[PDB]
Amino acid sequence: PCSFGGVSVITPGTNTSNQVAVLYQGVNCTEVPSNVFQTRAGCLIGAEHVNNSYECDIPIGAGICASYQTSQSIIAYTMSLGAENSVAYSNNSIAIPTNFTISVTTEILPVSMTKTS
Amino acid sequence: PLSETKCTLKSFTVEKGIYQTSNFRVQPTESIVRFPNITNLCPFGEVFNATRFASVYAWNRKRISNCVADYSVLYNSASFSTFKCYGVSPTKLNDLCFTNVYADSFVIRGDEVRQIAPGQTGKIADYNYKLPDDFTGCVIAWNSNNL
Amino acid sequence: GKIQDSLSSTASALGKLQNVVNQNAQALNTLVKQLSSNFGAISSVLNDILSRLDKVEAEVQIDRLITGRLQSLQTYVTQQLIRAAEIRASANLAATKMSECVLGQSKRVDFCGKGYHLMSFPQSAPHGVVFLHVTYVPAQEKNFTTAPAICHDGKAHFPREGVFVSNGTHWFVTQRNFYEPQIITTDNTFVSGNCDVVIGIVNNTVYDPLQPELDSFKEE
Amino acid sequence: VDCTMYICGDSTECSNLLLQYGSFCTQLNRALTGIAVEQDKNTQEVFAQVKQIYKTPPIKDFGGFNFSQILPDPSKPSKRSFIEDLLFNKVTLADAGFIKQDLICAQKFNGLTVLPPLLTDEMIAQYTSALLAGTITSGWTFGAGAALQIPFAMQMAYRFNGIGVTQNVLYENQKLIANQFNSAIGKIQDSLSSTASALGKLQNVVNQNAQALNTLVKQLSSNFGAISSVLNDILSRLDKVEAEVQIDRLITGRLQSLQTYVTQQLIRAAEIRASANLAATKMSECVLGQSKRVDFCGKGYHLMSFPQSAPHGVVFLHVTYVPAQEKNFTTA
Ligand SMILES: *[C@@H]1O[C@H](CO)[C@@H](O[C@@H]2O[C@H](CO)[C@@H](O)[C@H](O)[C@H]2NC(C)=O)[C@H](O)[C@H]1NC(C)=O
Ligand SMILES: *[C@@H]1O[C@H](CO)[C@@H](O[C@@H]2O[C@H](CO)[C@@H](O)[C@H](O)[C@H]2NC(C)=O)[C@H](O)[C@H]1NC(C)=O
Ligand SMILES: *[C@@H]1O[C@H](CO)[C@@H](O[C@@H]2O[C@H](CO)[C@@H](O)[C@H](O)[C@H]2NC(C)=O)[C@H](O)[C@H]1NC(C)=O
Ligand SMILES: *[C@@H]1O[C@H](CO)[C@@H](O[C@@H]2O[C@H](CO)[C@@H](O)[C@H](O)[C@H]2NC(C)=O)[C@H](O)[C@H]1NC(C)=O
Ligand SMILES: *[C@@H]1O[C@H](CO)[C@@H](O[C@@H]2O[C@H](CO)[C@@H](O)[C@H](O)[C@H]2NC(C)=O)[C@H](O)[C@H]1NC(C)=O
Ligand SMILES: *[C@@H]1O[C@H](CO)[C@@H](O)[C@H](O)[C@H]1NC(C)=O
Ligand SMILES: *[C@@H]1O[C@H](CO)[C@@H](O)[C@H](O)[C@H]1NC(C)=O
Ligand SMILES: *[C@@H]1O[C@H](CO)[C@@H](O)[C@H](O)[C@H]1NC(C)=O
Ligand SMILES: *[C@@H]1O[C@H](CO)[C@@H](O)[C@H](O)[C@H]1NC(C)=O
Ligand SMILES: *[C@@H]1O[C@H](CO)[C@@H](O)[C@H](O)[C@H]1NC(C)=O
Ligand SMILES: *[C@@H]1O[C@H](CO)[C@@H](O)[C@H](O)[C@H]1NC(C)=O
Repeated sequence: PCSFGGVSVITPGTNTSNQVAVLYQGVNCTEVPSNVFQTRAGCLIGAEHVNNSYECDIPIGAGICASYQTSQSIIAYTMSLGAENSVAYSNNSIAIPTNFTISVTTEILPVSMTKTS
Repeated sequence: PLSETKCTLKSFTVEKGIYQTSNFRVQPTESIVRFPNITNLCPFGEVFNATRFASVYAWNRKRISNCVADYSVLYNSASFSTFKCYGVSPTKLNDLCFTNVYADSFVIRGDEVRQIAPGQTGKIADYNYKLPDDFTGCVIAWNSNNL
Repeated sequence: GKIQDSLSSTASALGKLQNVVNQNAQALNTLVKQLSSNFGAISSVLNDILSRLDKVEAEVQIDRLITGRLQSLQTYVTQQLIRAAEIRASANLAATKMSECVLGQSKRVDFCGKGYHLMSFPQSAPHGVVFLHVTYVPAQEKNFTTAPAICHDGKAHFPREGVFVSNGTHWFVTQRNFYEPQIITTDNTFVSGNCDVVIGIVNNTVYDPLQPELDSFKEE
Repeated sequence: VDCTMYICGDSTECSNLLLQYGSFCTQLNRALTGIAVEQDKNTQEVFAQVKQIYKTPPIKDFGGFNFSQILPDPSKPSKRSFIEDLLFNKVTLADAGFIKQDLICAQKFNGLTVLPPLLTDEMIAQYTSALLAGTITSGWTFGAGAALQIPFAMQMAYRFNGIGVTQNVLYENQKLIANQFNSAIGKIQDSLSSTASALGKLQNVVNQNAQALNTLVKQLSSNFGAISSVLNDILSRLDKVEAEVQIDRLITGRLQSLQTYVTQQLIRAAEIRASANLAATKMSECVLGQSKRVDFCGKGYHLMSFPQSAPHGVVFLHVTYVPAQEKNFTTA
């Protein structure tokens, strides 16, 4: 059967911009034909691929995430896992906190849904 | 695509994220037809217009194979008082290709032609000629009081 | 105060709630939308079918309509049961958090907020509950040198509570989660075994509070 | 799943009749997309516990304990560890959805496609390595706040103090204690190399993901009462007025099959959500700290735990203290 697959639209809120990207899922996109990027989740058209890494904003798949950034456009990148940090381990060294901060965090949980008959 | 996502969400304003839309599939470029390259026309003439036909107790059965049919020639003829196909559309016969064709020829009285439908019951349908319940094919009946 | 500005600034923080309520509407929406569906009959409106046709064919059409609308009801009620099960699980977890993080203190890490749990405050919300988890977080850390034990008079000393630390010249006992150096004293430590077995032991004096009182009385 | 393609794809006289059933196809697609998003949510919740990726120091002076069997191996192209690699070999994955160009192909061709997980195995292994490094170099501190580095001996000392045994016992027997641990990890390596049933709870998941798909394809061969179970046959043989009668029966049958499949998927997704929440709780409490809950982090007095990844699953190595040789005494 002819090549087929789902198509997804990557977009920021229309209240911010009108530019969109198109992700043909599971398609080796040599068949689709400067912004063509062959992901591991198909092919992405309409976004610029950069080597810089950020936190994932818009999930694309297979380690690729999109974002809207400056000149403004949609950028696809390999999502950064977090800040790099090497712990200064040694067999006779210790760290002790000399100061503290009391932080409040909000945790929100649904308790019930609307009764219906 | 953006207006198409506006259509999919039934909203003028769309939030940030991914949105699955109507899938893409590449359309066929053209059409290829392949049939066996036999050429001889099938002798339906002696099948359907015999001088004489067999009786129901010994209903005649002619095998049809290795020939090019043309059911449109029959279907356009008005001599067919009754013509009913129970497993295929009569018009579509030109576009369908068969492994074989059994022509079962016999003669009855006028009232027993309802008995010849598949799944029917009656003296003819019970004691001399019964069609299968899952019968596929066509039934042809025509008056011969002048022949 | 930072919460007050945060809830006044962002609207996505309450997503887990709206995702519930929206669905409660959305499923209802499609449960109405299936009424416009014909399901194969000649008309999707009941009064139309009734007016046009007589009983024997109206029955054929109304059976198809009934089958379609009954299947829609089956799908809707199964969706409702699954969502109700998820909400039951969420409500049981929330009740556990109310019973343990509010009416008491929890030793479970990260269960009542990211950090060392101090307390929590409950608040209501439309079809939901919001916990303000107040938690202690160590902030400014410093390096120190540590030994597993101290060898004073041929015997090993271990902290009753805390860690032996040194800034480079002197040794002290500090609690684990806040820096508060204190002189190595017999009250602060206990003795078990000699110094040959412990790997990495470091020589230092161990103060004995009875000795200066005894010496002062001797001078008296 | 593409509802149109699955039911009777590549037919326009399909879409015309299928529109009569309303938004069932759209609802099914919405449910499947929700399940797909919930999978990513589960992975993010369980593995992305730390916002900072820690790395093990080049020096391995851990007081005699040997974590080489669970630390990452740079030789392998992936930073996957040794036991993690064993885990990846025990489970026989199917239809990973990495570029299709067989059962997997037969499932795919009928509109039944598999999206890839966002966090590929490499980022999962990186998360596991980060958590392991935090556990082995910072005690439980990194869970509560910043990374507070600490030598491993006094980390075990405070785990002993937590289990009600004085830390001195550790230091008077550390050489033996590590000798036990380095031995006990080895027993796992042989065990996972010997038995294949230990990972049943995982394969039972993956197998079902295939099996339901299998029967979801098998229903295509079903006729559901028509004269033929193939769409192109029906189309070729019959004219519009009777082809509509047959295609309505076929559509009803295939739509009911889709309803059953999507309900099964929703129930399995709910079970997986519960399992993933429990696993995230075990990651937050047994790894990033110490637990006073009996039997929650291993049979015995809990000392610590080490996380490891596995295909569509997580494996906790629960290290626990167990009293061994008892003696009688008289008490007042
Ligand atoms: C612990 O941190 C707090 C947080 O700043 C310190 O308090 C600040 O002290 C400075 C310098 O005098 C002031 O300018 C700020 O207004 C204080 N801020 C707050 C939030 O109180 C505190 O001094 C630190 N403790 C130690 C021992 O250094
Ligand atoms: C058998 O004889 C019938 C007589 O009805 C043939 O039908 C006629 O065909 C001629 C030319 O082929 C037409 O001019 C007539 O209009 C036809 N008759 C009617 C009433 O349709 C028929 O062709 C022969 N059958 C076969 C199978 O050869
Ligand atoms: C480590 O801490 C000790 C204790 O505070 C320091 O020793 C003090 O030094 C000051 C300043 O000269 C004196 O007034 C005290 O009498 C000392 N106290 C003690 C207990 O000895 C020591 O200087 C610190 N070392 C470093 C390198 O900072
Ligand atoms: C801690 O004190 C002990 C005892 O004073 C030291 O051990 C002595 O080391 C010297 C010099 O090599 C020897 O001559 C002695 O036989 C040792 N005596 C004992 C009792 O073992 C030890 O070296 C000191 N440790 C540190 C780090 O200064
Ligand atoms: C930690 O364990 C590893 C693996 O068991 C040890 O490395 C082995 O060392 C031996 C003896 O020289 C060799 O024969 C092997 O080829 C090594 N295997 C591997 C996988 O490297 C290592 O020595 C142990 N470290 C400690 C401190 O005990
Ligand atoms: C659209 O964006 C503007 C500027 O960022 C903001 O003020 C406004 O509230 C936004 N509207 C919606 C509906 O999000
Ligand atoms: C697509 O197919 C071509 C030809 O086989 C191959 O060179 C290329 O690597 C493929 N790309 C992907 C993303 O699979
Ligand atoms: C990323 O790095 C590769 C290899 O250095 C290079 O070929 C590519 O052009 C780079 N991409 C960008 C956007 O700089
Ligand atoms: C502790 O020492 C390490 C290594 O020298 C250094 O990277 C770190 O900044 C130090 N931390 C403090 C609080 O002095
Ligand atoms: C710590 O490491 C140093 C350097 O390898 C070594 O000389 C020292 O003996 C070690 N201390 C302990 C207690 O293992
Ligand atoms: C303790 O005493 C009981 C009863 O005499 C005996 O069965 C048991 O073996 C004894 N255990 C030990 C460790 O001596």
